[PDB]
Amino acid sequence: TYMKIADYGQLGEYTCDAKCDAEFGEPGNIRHLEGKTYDYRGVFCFNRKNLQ
Amino acid sequence: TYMKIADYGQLGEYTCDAKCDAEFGEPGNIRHLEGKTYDYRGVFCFNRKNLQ
Amino acid sequence: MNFNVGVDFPSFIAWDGEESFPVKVDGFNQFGFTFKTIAALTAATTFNIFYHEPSDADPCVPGPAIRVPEVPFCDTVLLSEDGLAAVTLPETVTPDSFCAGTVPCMNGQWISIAPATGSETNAANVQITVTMKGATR
Amino acid sequence: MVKLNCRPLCQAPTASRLVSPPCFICRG
Repeated sequence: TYMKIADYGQLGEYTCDAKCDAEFGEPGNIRHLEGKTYDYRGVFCFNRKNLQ
Repeated sequence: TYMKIADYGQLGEYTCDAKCDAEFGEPGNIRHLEGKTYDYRGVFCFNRKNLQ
Repeated sequence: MNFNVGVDFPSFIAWDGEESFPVKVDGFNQFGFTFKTIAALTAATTFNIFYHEPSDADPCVPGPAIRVPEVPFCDTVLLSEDGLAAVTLPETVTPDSFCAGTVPCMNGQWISIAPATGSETNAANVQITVTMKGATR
Repeated sequence: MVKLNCRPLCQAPTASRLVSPPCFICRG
């Protein structure tokens, strides 16, 4: 498993002067993904009489 | 505020020699410009315990 | 202090008691079921599992319902005589409790549950939901 | 205060022609 950044997003804006205030903007997003592994197997027979 | 120059003059005529009287074509022009600067404000909190 | 656990293991409705709903699994890797009895049953209720494939018309709409086979582990001796996985909620289950379940090997893209014939009138009093695990894509 | 954070599940292809400057033509 691991982390991923969706998008930073906007955080602020061009306000006008003479205003003791601000804005919250928009937070980002941090997804947490994961993955699995896989197997790969096989078998084979014989007769042990042709193997001699 | 700063200083613009529009254009230069026209005085410099190649008038004849019999005329004992010069002239003034076009003195010129200078401008005076202005301008403000903009700002960028923002704010955000966190939940003291939900962040720690 | 509950988290936004909607994301990070969401869930969906699989069997309302009257109809099934194929649900996608591609976005995640692991998943399981959840069974809920709304009233006291009368007999053990058998449900066949089915998986679907993306219909050739639209690569993200489920096709028909192919029945997933059954996989025996080490001490499974029942084998359900058919090798086609199905789950039977036993009789005498209190209607204030739940039970888990899953298939250990997946196949396809969509999962659906359908009550086996004969025991479908008690299915009208059961609700089956499905939960996933961490996101692959 | 409830807040959603939603996401799709089906991806779509992204095909687009790769047009290029055609055979050179003369203005005349």
